[PDB]
Amino acid sequence: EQLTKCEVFRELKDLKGYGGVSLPEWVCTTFHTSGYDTQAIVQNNDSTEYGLFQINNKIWCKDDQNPHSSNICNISCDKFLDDDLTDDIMCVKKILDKVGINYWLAHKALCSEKLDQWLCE
Ligand SMILES: Oc1cc(O)c2c(c1)O[C@H](c1cc(O)c(O)c(O)c1)[C@H](O)C2
Repeated sequence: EQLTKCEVFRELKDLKGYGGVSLPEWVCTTFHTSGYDTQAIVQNNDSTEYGLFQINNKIWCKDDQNPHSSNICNISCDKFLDDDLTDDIMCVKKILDKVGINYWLAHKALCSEKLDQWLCE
């Protein structure tokens, strides 16, 4: 699913404020992470990143490329490619708990200013 900006804003409600990250910050960060494509996959021969949040199969979820992933989120990476972001968000919270927002390199570069582009009524 190719989400719109304010569909992301709505669907990410449960991340608002968690770990100090605002919802406009998440709307910006996801745009510059996956372009709002819930089916985005970025890969090389070592690792694969999945979905709206580009969660990786090195340590966060398990897949066929890396079946021995630590799988901290205790989930198949395939669950990050569907339209339901509930499990996505649960995993994002674990990422924030352990390594914080700089898992998403777009946040510092692109989403620490001009947050008024990322607002929804
Ligand atoms: O969390 C809420 C929940 C949703 O039901 C609404 C969401 C945000 O914003 C949308 C929206 C669309 C636009 O085209 C805008 O320009 C805008 O500001 C907001 C629209 O109101 C539906």
